[PDB]
Amino acid sequence: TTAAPLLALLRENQDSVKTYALESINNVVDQLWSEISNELPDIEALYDDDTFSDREMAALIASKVYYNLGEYESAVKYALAAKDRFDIDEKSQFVETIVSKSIEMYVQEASKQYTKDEQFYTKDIIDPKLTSIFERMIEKCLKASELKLALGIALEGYRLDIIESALKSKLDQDSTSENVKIINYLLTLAITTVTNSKFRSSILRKSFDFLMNMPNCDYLTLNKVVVNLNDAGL
Amino acid sequence: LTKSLSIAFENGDYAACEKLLPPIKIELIKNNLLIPDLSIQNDIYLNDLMITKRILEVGALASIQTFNFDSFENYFNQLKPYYFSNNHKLSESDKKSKLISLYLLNLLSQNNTTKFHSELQYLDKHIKNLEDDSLLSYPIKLDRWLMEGSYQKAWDLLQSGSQNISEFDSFTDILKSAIRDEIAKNTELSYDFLPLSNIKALLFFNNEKETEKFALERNWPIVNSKVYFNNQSKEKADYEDEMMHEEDQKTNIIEKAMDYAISIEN
Amino acid sequence: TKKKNEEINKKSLEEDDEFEDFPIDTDDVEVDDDFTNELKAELDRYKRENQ
Amino acid sequence: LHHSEKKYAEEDQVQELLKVLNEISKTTLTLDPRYIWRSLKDLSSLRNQELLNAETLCFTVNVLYPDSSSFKKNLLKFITSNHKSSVPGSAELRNSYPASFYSVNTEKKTIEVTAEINCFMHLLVQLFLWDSKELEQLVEFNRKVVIPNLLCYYNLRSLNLINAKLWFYIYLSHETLARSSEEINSDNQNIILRSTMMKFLKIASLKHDNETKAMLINLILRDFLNNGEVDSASDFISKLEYPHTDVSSSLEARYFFYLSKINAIQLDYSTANEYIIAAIRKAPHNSKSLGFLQQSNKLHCCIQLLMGDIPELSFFHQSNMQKSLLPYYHLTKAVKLGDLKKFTSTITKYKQLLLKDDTYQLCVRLRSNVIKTGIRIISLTYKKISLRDICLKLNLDSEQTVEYMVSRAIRDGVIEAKINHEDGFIETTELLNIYDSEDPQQVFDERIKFANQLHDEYLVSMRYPEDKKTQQNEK
Repeated sequence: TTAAPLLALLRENQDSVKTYALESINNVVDQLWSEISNELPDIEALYDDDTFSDREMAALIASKVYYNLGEYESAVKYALAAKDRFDIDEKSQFVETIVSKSIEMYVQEASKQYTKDEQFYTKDIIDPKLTSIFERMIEKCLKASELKLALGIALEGYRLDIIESALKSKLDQDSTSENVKIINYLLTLAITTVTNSKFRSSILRKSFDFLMNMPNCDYLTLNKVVVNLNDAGL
Repeated sequence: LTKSLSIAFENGDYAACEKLLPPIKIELIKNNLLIPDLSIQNDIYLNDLMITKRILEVGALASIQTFNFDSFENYFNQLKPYYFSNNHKLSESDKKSKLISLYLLNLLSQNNTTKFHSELQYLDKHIKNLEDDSLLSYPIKLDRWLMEGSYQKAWDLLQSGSQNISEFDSFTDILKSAIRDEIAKNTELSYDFLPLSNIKALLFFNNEKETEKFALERNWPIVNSKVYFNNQSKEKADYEDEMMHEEDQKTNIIEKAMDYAISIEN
Repeated sequence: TKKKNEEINKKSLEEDDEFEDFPIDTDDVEVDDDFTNELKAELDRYKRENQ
Repeated sequence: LHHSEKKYAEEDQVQELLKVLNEISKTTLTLDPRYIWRSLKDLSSLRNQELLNAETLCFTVNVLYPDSSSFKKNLLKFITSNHKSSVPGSAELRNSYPASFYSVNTEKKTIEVTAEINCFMHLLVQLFLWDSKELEQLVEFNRKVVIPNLLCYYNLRSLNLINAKLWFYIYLSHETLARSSEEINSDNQNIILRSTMMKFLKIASLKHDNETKAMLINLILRDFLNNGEVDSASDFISKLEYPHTDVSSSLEARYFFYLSKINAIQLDYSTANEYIIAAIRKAPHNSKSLGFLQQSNKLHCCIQLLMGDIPELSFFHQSNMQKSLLPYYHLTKAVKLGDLKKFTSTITKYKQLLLKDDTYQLCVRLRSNVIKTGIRIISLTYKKISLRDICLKLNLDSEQTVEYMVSRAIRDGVIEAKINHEDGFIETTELLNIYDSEDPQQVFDERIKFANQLHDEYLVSMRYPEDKKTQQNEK
């Protein structure tokens, strides 16, 4: 259909017709996506006003419009603007476009700010929406329950608590050897991947006590940690 | 309720119509749920679509006369896909024909020959011989004489348009003004001097004093019965020359050597 | 056999070939100017001479 | 007799199938499967005709089928059902080998090797449908099936290269029904066709498949054109993303034609000139692409005359395209001789033919162009001419009328003159010696820059195949 009808519905003066127009647009937002792209200022204008009880909806419409056009940055920021109604994306596997975007961006910021203070996450320097999204993609990896995925996203972003906490929940000594092998990968991964001097050292030192905790543990794995830090005290 | 609007138009108070339209817009949500939004038509559905169109139609027409551009464009916007859909069964009317004419005349008045030709392609099959050319003929003729650039024919058509006015006057008055600016441009490149009479005759003013008045508004001085196109035109180019975009657009010969080298050495 | 898919696909977008549809349904202009010139030369001449 | 030929036909398909299967299932060697897949289509369409066309039926019977059997029955039903040992799985010659697909393990769901074989079957059916000219029930059924079949998958780049062909027949089949035959329902399902193309288009950026993305843009634009939505096309192309990288030069020619058409009607002729010339070059010039060429050469001429350029009379003559370009020839002359009345009769006479290609609406604009040209002839021939003399020359009504044609024309610089009111004549003003001026410098500069671009394209292309060869073992 022409998108043309909707665009005129938005142009009417009174707020009442404008509010209604949103709903009809949202069911045809991906169909007619191409036409509406040209009409991005109206979508922004609706959002700015505070009369609308569909203010969240309007930001979400824009979000959609921006990713299809190909401006990925503007889309993810608009995703946290709405905040809610982002539910639809969380439970659809055909649009995880904005979510995946969120991780790429979030980690790059976090790595840079690690060097300043390593508790950057516990500060609100990170936006509060993003803090919620990051922990929920970690949760999807845990759903599949291979712990390696969970560890890998955090290893790149130089999250120090997450490396620790993952290992503590898999301390349970069902078989001591299996526990040890997931650690074997993690020690190796971190040398060849992590170059940032501070992040790497720190998780290595923590992992030494985690192996020592188990009364029975392979020591090939363990020896690597001590010689790398080269602390006689260890 | 829905009929109160139809009778408000005939009364003649077209401001009553406008004040009544925010209430009837709420009822336009209901008409929309009745129709499946253009996804299959049946005999339940043809009535429903019909009521939706009646409300819009007297609104289209009312807005035009009250020079309220916004409302007209929207109402019309809706009318367009509805009429376009489907096979004939009641999807054309006398009201359609009038509405498209008025629409095309707005586009001629904004001087947007770009959209007009495109809009004509979209419309094409419906106006070929199933509304024909009767009222729609008025802008088609009008485009033809100004492309040829016989301003004499064009002008004559608007005045003689008096016997055709039905609400056409909202585009027709404007379309005179548009003619004056196109001609005004032309006559500069040709010459520098016209007598008083000649200025009036080309631009089609009916008053000689109104001529001289227009000349000041057009930023032309007429002195001792002669235009002196010489001033402003030169002034404008000198003013245009100061701006900022500006080095690569103007093109420097210096720049040509610099750009050539870095191509090679890359 | 590779190019062939494309040749058939183009034809179909045209529909048939118009090429053969048209016959089923249904300064090179410059006259010899010698003839006109003959007339011109003679009329001018008659007057010129007896002037 | 029958049995023999059917079998033979069957064998041939099976050979081809295994080879392309091997290639894909043994690492990503992408180019090789793709080049192969295009040639196979031609080969398959050519095959069917002889060795009997129940090659398909045989092959379906003898796979680990999911609903291909159910499909096949629908196909036989349209064109009258028969039974001659066509019960699904009446043929077992698979015989528990992985090669032709291990019968037991597929059924259990410990392996699913049916995947690409089902995709391939849908391709064979589509292809066979259009060749045959089987329509109605099948088209609908086929469209229905395949759309959810693709959305079950979460495609690989290699599998997407394959649906890059399937959507062209999907588009085309829908159109054939819409084109035969008036329906309200055709109109309704045109909306739905757009919608799905657009959905698949967003996905194919992320999947990084240049081939698929291109194809979809060809289809969508063509759709806007038929229903005459120029506005829709103009918006769609400007979020430009169409790659010239992986795509066939067959596809490039179609793409550039759509560009040209939309520019034509809004009076932009500068951009339309270049795109049109390119599609001519790009197109393979062969016996059956000749239809495309004809349609295009009718447009290219229109674009030129509108610009104000005059196409050769020589061109139409020595071409093997003479007869179709008969109307065209009459227009070219009519503008040249500057006769308005003849122009008017000519487009009326040819009205039906022109109208099909929809170049007719362009022809109507060509009414101005006749007159304008006549005013250039007069300026060139006679530098200083009383305005009285032009009126007689072009048969125009009065002194005031010619005033008005020249005046509009010199704004556009066609004539390039100025009227001298006082003296009561017109002066040509273009009087050459632009050498002395800075002008040649400007001219050459563009040429120099253009060479450089051709160099970079040349350099780039040349080196790439060597690299692949050198790495590979070679004697």
